[PDB]
Amino acid sequence: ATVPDLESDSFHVDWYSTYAELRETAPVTPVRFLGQDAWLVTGYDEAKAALSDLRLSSDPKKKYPGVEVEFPAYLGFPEDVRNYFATNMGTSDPPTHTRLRKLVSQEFTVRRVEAMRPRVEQITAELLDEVGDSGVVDIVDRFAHPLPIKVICELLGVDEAARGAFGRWSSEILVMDPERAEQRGQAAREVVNFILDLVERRRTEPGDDLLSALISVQDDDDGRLSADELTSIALVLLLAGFEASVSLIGIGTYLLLTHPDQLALVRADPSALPNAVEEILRYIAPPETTTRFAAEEVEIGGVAIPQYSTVLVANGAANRDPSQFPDPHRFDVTRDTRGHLSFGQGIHFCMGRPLAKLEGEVALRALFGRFPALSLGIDADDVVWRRSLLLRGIDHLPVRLDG
Ligand code: HEM
Ligand SMILES: CC[C@H]1OC(=O)[C@H](C)[C@@H](O)[C@H](C)[C@@H](O)[C@@H](C)C[C@@H](C)C(=O)[C@H](C)[C@@H](O)[C@H]1C
Repeated sequence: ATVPDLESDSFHVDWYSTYAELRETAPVTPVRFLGQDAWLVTGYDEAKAALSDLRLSSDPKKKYPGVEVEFPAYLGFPEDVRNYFATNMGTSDPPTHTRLRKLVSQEFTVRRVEAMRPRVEQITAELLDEVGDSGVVDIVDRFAHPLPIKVICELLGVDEAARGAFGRWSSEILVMDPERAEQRGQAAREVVNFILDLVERRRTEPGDDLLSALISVQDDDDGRLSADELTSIALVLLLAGFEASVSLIGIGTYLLLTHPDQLALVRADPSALPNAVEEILRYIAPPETTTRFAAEEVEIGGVAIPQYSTVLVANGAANRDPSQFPDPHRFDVTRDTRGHLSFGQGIHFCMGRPLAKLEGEVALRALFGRFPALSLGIDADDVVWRRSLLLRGIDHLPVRLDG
């Protein structure tokens, strides 16, 4: 037959049309990606079922007989650094996942996030102060990007002389291009080194930050985080703590700008903003694809996925399933967004949801309330989308502030 290769332009040029075509044909279809055979789940029910099925592991460190487990997101990562990226809750299965998440939840709380609101609002104001009030500016470089980074650095205790650097590393890690596999693996080692230093200096000079707190956190029945776990969790909190938020702000800005009717709605009714954020995530999900490994044979949507298969749950395609979201291709800030899979589903549900919504709301509100004449500086069709199934986004978005 003819198997699709996720590396083709069909998955990067009007891709939601390609997911649509695949879905109606087969909601669970075999594909080729990065040289391996995998299974792409495009249907809503099938995707939701797969995330809820624990036979589909999240752990890339598990060893099986005559099997070489290879998650495409670790393309080019040496084993030592791979292990540093994969010893946290998102790369663990129960009961390991259970205690890891339990320990972290004790400190990464809603109270701590809420206590950050005035700071987030303060940082937003400042960045907007610096862009001016006329002409064209790169809203990503000048706003969408710095904001989440400054917020996460304060939450984690990352000081001035450290920030920015990781910015360039993370960019490399976001794309999975076999040609640049060694550069990708190189950037990965850089972040691992940076984190090792961060953690060490934090053990020596403790503060009020989340990292310090996770260092002394302990539970009577679950004990505490080991050095490796602490190091890996710190690493993922830093990276996952800002990247997806950059995508939310930037994609969100592009969408409101391109949907005047929807933007006006938000301007008129600020209470319609929280749901606009949820509709932004549903419309174009940043984590377009999440990976799972079939430890056992699993039947999804009538299809029997062979044991030891790599399954790619297309969260983004699922959010566009007609049977779940009527007229899914219509960006509507007023629609019911309940059930979208952008924050996950099941035991690995997004822990940072509270912070992500806070950032998206505060940021978009400020941006648009500050520049009532804001518009795109390029034709909508010219916007360049990040070519990644791992974390979709816009790296350059020129806007005109005054009009
Ligand atoms: C727009 C924002 C965000 C989106 C779209 C997003 C999306 C997701 C998704 C899809 C998952 C599930 C992964 C899976 O099933 O394998 C997840 C997990 C997670 N997210 Fe978020 N996330 C966002 C922001 C954040 C932030 C701000 C933080 C941290 C401060 C965060 C921390 C995490 C963590 C640690 C997990 C793993 C939880 C677990 O494995 O049990 N996320 N996120
Ligand atoms: C290099 C692979 C890793 O990617 C990243 O850290 C990316 C920079 C993040 O943006 C990812 C995509 C997040 O936004 C969340 C969706 C998932 C995250 C919290 C995980 O737990 C997950 C295991 C993740 O660490 C890996 C996919």
